[PDB]
Amino acid sequence: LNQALLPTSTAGSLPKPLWLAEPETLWSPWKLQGEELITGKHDALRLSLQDQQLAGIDIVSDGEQTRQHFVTTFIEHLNGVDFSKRKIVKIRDRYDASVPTVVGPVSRQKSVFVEDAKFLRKQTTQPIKWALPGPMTMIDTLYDDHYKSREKLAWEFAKILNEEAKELEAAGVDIIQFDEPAFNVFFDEVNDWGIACLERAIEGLKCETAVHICYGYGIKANTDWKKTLGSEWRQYEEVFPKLQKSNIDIISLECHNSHVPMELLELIRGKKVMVGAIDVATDTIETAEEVADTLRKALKFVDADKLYPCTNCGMTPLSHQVTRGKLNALSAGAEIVRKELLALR
Ligand code: MET
Ligand SMILES: [Zn+2]
Repeated sequence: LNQALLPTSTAGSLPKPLWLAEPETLWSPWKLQGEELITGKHDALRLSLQDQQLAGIDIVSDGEQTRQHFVTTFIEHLNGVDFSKRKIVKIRDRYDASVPTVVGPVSRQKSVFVEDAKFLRKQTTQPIKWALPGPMTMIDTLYDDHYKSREKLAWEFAKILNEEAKELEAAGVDIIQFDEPAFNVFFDEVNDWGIACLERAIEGLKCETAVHICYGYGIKANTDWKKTLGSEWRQYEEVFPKLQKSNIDIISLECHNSHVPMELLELIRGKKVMVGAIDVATDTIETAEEVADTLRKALKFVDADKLYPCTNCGMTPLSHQVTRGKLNALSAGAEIVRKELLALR
């Protein structure tokens, strides 16, 4: 039996084993190749699942253990993409990254994560949440040397995502999450076509869908950026009204230690809300009570049966020890509030 009230989850990614990849980095090269890597990825999935279960996470992910990066791995499996043709581009309208190049017409040929999801589905009866990159974030994490159009390419990616997502649903995934950190930047594009591309990505799915929009991984570039954002981070106000009208079921957001006004959650009243109650941009471990405090504040704007305690973003850049402490705090804080709501203490 699954957790009916305040079920916990994370944004998706968790640290990989030392023998599989370099610690505490983004885009780590794989330390195994060939059949050893095939086995290692699945063993890492099993170990990550166990870590999530031990920490009391109710809705589990792959720990993103089988991918190098939450955006570029998916892109690299597509036709029309040159994996080893790298360019430095400014991503998120702000900072530089080494990204793959679109060299021709894009298409999905073989499935990407479906065999992984079938494998994970056999390991547990708990709900499974699998993240894919959203169409906008995809076009913002590559160099387009063919379409020469963010919108045209994003449309093609929406179609491809829909194919992958539908097959992940067939594999038994319960929640398909689309990672759209780009939505906290490109407001005009979100309004003109980003929502439409997200709708195309989710068309015909019967499982629950989520969109994740945050202020990024725990890296210096982002913590520096946060220091410039002022007293109120109101980026969500630009996109929440349209997300409210969309067919997305769950909105995953950053909240803990942020300056996002909590009353912005009223704009999505009726949606399920994955409320980030863990700051993945500090190594300081939250107390259970600090997590509980964020969840209590969120209950002013979200019905208890729609509140999904979560992390502000993924944890692949953190150490295993920090991650363990944070996930334990998340589950412990959720339980504090769950017990209050049920008059158990
Ligand atoms: C910068 S958005 C990253 C989201 C991704 N699903 C993760 O958990 O890492
Ligand atoms: Zn994020």
